[PDB]
Amino acid sequence: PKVSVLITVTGVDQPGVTATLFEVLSRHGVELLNVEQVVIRHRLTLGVLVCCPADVADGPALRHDVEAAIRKVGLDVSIERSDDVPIIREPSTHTIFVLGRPITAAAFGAVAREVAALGVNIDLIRGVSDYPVIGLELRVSVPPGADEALRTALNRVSSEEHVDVAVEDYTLERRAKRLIVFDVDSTLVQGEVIEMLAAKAGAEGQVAAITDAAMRGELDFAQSLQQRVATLAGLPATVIDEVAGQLELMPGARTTLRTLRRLGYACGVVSGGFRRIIEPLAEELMLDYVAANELEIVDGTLTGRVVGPIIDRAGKATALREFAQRAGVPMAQTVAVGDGANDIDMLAAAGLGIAFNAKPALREVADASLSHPYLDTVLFLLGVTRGEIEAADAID
Amino acid sequence: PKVSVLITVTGVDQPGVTATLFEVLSRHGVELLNVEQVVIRHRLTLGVLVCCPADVADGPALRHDVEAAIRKVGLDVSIERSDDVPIIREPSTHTIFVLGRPITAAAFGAVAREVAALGVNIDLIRGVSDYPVIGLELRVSVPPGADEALRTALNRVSSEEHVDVAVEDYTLERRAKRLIVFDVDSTLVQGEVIEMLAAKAGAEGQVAAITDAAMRGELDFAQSLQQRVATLAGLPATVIDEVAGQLELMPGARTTLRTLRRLGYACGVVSGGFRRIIEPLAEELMLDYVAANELEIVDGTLTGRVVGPIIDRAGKATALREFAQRAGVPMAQTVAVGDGANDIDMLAAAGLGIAFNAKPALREVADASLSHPYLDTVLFLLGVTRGEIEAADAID
Ligand SMILES: c1ccc(-c2cnc[nH]2)cc1
Ligand SMILES: c1ccc(-c2cnc[nH]2)cc1
Ligand SMILES: c1ccc(-c2cnc[nH]2)cc1
Ligand SMILES: c1ccc(-c2cnc[nH]2)cc1
Ligand SMILES: [Cl-]
Ligand SMILES: [Cl-]
Ligand SMILES: [Mg+2]
Ligand SMILES: [Mg+2]
Repeated sequence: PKVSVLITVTGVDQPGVTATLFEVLSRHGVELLNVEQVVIRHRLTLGVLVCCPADVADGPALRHDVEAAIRKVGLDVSIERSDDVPIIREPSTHTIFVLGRPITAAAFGAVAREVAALGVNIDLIRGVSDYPVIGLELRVSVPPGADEALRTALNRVSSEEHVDVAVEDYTLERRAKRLIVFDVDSTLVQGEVIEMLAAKAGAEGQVAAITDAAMRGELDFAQSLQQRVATLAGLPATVIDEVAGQLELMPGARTTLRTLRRLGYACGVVSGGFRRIIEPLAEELMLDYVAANELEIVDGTLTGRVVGPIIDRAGKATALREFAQRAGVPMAQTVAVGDGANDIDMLAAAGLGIAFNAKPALREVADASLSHPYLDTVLFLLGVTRGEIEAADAID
Repeated sequence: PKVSVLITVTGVDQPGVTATLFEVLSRHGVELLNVEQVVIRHRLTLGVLVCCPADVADGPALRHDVEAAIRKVGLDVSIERSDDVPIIREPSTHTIFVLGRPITAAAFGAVAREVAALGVNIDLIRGVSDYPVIGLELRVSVPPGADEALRTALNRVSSEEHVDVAVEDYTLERRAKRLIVFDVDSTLVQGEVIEMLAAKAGAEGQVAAITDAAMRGELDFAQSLQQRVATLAGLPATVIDEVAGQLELMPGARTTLRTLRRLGYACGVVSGGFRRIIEPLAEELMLDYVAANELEIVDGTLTGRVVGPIIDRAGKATALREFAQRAGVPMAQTVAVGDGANDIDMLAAAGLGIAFNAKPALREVADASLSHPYLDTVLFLLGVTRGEIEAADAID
């Protein structure tokens, strides 16, 4: 172990190259400092930093043994005294997810040039999904203080090209996420429950219009919920179970929750909706925490009011904190997914706030935006790949 | 998107290749199915599966545009209608850690040939540490039912070549480990506390001899603890604090625990030793769970007995289970690290049982064995790299 030598083997993948190389090196006094190898589309690259006696490195036996063995079977090898080279690359600082249906070449090219223009190095690119959407990951090394610019640059690329682009800190701490909360309406569940209750009153049109104004930040949430629930005054309480049994999970929601249990996440829901509807489901979904509002009932009939206190925008953040404290999870390790301005405060306080098919008020504040109608695209933003989900699911 | 074409770019890394390629492809009707890229020791490989109109794929414009752009600046590119190729590789089944000081070429070559002989494909090799030991990772794809043979083959390589070799399941579930327990004596802490107590009685020689016989499985643990603690009959109870203040953490133990808190592990200790000594420390180390034995004291003096019930070999497993149930962690997601036959049952029940500088009885039963005097080599077996630990620590 006097001097360091770098051996690099490239060419068309073949059986036995890795084994052949280290057997040859063992006829010389070689100890390993670092080995990197990958095969991409049958192209092999094998990089080996070793140290050996200055005697062997300075003489032609090591080189002739390596070169003859590698060249004989079809590949190429270079050999060079390094001494100055890094031993082992540093970790990426950040990771970038690109989700599209499709992802065009132009979309990806724009990301790559956006990245380059900021002096960001691409350390790795891989696929993470081929269904329900194409998903691609770039691990990168961002110059210090450039990552605000990078998110800004990539959000434009995202809108201009019709791909989701999420930039996420790739450090040990920030990526040990352990706790996720979903908004219910238009996030975990298709549609808006309060609209399904109002349909029982022939008020769906009015309620839906107030809901869209509320979910765009156009109306104060508390006022908007009182106006909407009022249209329910007089309906019998039986209507709750009825709507409860009508609900449909967002597509990919079961996969999302099941996969997140495999990873040991605490899972909960924070809703402006109604505990009597969400609890039946949270229990069916084996959740750990429910926060919701409560409908007032008199003589088995809805009064058109809710029983305070009301979970408003600020209250959803407050439930997240409460959930994180009870679970023993620092807030930087929490995930919130929602769709409306109702969720702005909850996404800001979460470690990672995901806007799922969201109104512009939310998209503008989220750490990340998803634009396709599959809730399991959340799994890709949490470092999970399609193939891994299918492996786990197939093993049962 | 009628047909699938595979573009593969290889050569010496340069600025702009990724960006150049996708800009060229955007002048044709190209959508992305999969992108893999890495640079190893300045050798770039970029593999791109796309789909485009059968018109563009069948004509020479796409090829001449790609070939001219890539060749102009120094690299090579191939282009081929695929249609039959996989879109996105499957995940590895297992991962192999090779720790050595040093790792010789012969050691690594033996691993590579052992792997090959069982029909195991190496999907990736990377470095995970350059200090305190050289650490290398191979992600592999093991034929179903071959992994018992693989562990067997690699354990021989390990002893024959003086490297630790750990084979670990690389599935989503089994690698979301969330809970670790350490044995104390000769694991988290240097030396054997009961030997430090006996030194106060001039009994160290006898106690140490009984301890080594007990830690090799030669003696029943319960009998061996009674004989040893008896030599303490008559010492004043003050001797506990004294030894407490003398203790030295295993080297790298602070890094191990700190890094494991960053990842959100529940951390505890299970010891045959004495709660009055371990508690002062567990609290100093911010642990979540302590299990230990209790020294009997009369009139401020040790009687030479322990206050049952005694944590024996079976009792350490029982505390692990108890700890896992209280924390909400399935046993397949738990980690136990120990050194003596005292820990055999605890390592068997844990998801991953690590033998740290252990007696042969333990090594023979552990999922993994570490042979170097740094407890932070545990972090490498849990998927953490040296560079990541240093990044996190530098960020404070
Ligand atoms: C050094 C500089 C740039 C790159 C690179 C980034 N994207 C493709 N190659 C890789 C290493
Ligand atoms: C804002 C908009 C809709 C809702 C809701 C719909 N169903 C239950 N709550 C709650 C707040
Ligand atoms: C297919 C077959 C073998 C390999 C390989 C394993 N180790 C080095 N190359 C890679 C792909
Ligand atoms: C077996 C051997 C030693 C010990 C021990 C040493 N110090 C505290 N307990 C416990 C069991
Ligand atoms: Cl309710
Ligand atoms: Cl005690
Ligand atoms: Mg909603
Ligand atoms: Mg011990």
